[PDB]
Amino acid sequence: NPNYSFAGKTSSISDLKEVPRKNITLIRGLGEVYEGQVSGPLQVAVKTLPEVCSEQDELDFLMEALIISKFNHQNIVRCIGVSLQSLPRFILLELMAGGDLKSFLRETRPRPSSLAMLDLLHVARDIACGCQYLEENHFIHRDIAARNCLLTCPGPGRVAKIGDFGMACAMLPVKWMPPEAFMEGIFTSKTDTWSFGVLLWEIFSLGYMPYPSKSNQEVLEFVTSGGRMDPPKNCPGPVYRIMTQCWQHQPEDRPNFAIILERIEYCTQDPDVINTALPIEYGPL
Ligand SMILES: Cc1cc(-c2cc(NC(=O)c3ccc(CN4CCN(C)CC4)cc3)[nH]n2)ccc1NC(=O)Nc1cc(C(C)C)on1
Repeated sequence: NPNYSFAGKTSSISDLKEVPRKNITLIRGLGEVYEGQVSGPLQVAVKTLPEVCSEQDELDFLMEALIISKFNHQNIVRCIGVSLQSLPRFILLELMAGGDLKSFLRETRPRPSSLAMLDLLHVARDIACGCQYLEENHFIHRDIAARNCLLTCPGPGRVAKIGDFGMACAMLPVKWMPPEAFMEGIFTSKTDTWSFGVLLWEIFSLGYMPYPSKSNQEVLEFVTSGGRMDPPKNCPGPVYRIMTQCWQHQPEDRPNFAIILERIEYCTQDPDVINTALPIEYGPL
């Protein structure tokens, strides 16, 4: 893994707060990830390591906790502690009651105001802010997507944060990847930029699958030939232009996350943008 060597040399297991297993109670499944409680109270999410695992999974498990623990930013999910001295091993994580962003967008689509344009911009700003922090600390996420963004709560005042559920040829998330990534296996900060562009499309489409009527191979050929997605329905021009900038063919021509963040912020300052109405579905279609 491209992150393990640096994290291992610059972060210690002693930095991880071991919580006695007796003080951890699992409450309910969430998706393995459980809602748990630490007392004897703190509300947490709990990732488990299956007892039947390799010594590589043992490493992967430890490294997840070490890598998360190296970060300190409001738009990046926290590692609360661990319980590695008991089986099955636990990682204690910031509980995000809002759930994943993709599910949130789909379930909160305006149906005959659940969401407004400014709400989408704030989510995009939140994630862009976290990505800038990651970039500034030379961390390449490699799987920026709505499925890996979490929300603190559903109502107003919600905060979006970057995480990684770790789900990542047939397995490559091609629809979120720039050409140099799915052709050459090159990953940089500018490949995260491309992915963020796709995430923006997910947000303002209100949770649609990217390249809606296309398979992965069709997207592969589409993108390599210069093809790009159309704007989501009712998407403001200034927002779409951020997307198309993120999708410049050469990484040198893509903006960094400082610039992306500035441009998102400019959009929130534009009444014509934030007063734009999101589309409404109508059941019978
Ligand atoms: C693995 C995992 C899960 C959570 C989590 C899930 C929930 N919550 C849920 O999963 C959930 C919550 C509520 C609901 C219910 N819904 C919400 C309310 N609705 C009304 C109904 C649906 C469903 C699922 N909280 N915390 C947090 C962190 C991690 N691990 C990582 O992020 N690892 C990283 C990170 C990085 C970065 C690159 C540094 O690198 N590796």
